Amino acid sequence: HGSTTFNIQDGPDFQDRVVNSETPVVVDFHAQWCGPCKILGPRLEKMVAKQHGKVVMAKVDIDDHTDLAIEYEVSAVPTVLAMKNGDVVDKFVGIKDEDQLEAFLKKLIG
Amino acid sequence: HGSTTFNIQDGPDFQDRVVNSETPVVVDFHAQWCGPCKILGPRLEKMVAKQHGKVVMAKVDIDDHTDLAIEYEVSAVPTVLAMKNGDVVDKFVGIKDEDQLEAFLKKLIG
Repeated sequence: HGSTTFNIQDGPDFQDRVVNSETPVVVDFHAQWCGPCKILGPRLEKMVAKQHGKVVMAKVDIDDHTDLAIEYEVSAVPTVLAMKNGDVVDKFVGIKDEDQLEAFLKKLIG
Repeated sequence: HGSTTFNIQDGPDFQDRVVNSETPVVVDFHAQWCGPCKILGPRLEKMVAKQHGKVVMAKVDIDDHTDLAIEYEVSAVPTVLAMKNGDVVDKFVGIKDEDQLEAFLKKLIG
């Protein structure tokens, strides 16, 4: 559990690493068929990594974990949710650039 | 099978019932998390049924067919591809009303 960026493995994993997270979390719902996801994912991953634990990034492949997509009412990908204390606190859909992501993260982190 | 409307189960089933179809095929990419698909899928499936074999409908659960969404560059649902002798000949994304679907089918069937 050393990495601030990680693939969600299953329901349990989500509940532990995300719902029960002591730090703010960005949840990236993505799939291999989603082109914009292929740019956004790594861009967000890099920016989260640089925060060294002030925020974590939980990646959820909606093919592998379609239940989590249903639960969180995903309607397209990429969808990124900001979560804190188990609640959804912010959300965007689609690609964002580095400036936009940086703003998103600072708002979440404080 | 006897039905003009069906679920694609796997890769071979797509080769047999779509790529090797002797009739024109409408291929409906949907997902369990997609609200609009709940409207479109049934609407289209009924209209297809009514043609009693002049066209067939291959339903593709995107999340069970990453491969096919990759191949046909499906990045959202619903997406519907019209296909004939192995190739894409028309496409739409999102819901369509009955008039629209009629036109789409007439254009494909002739």
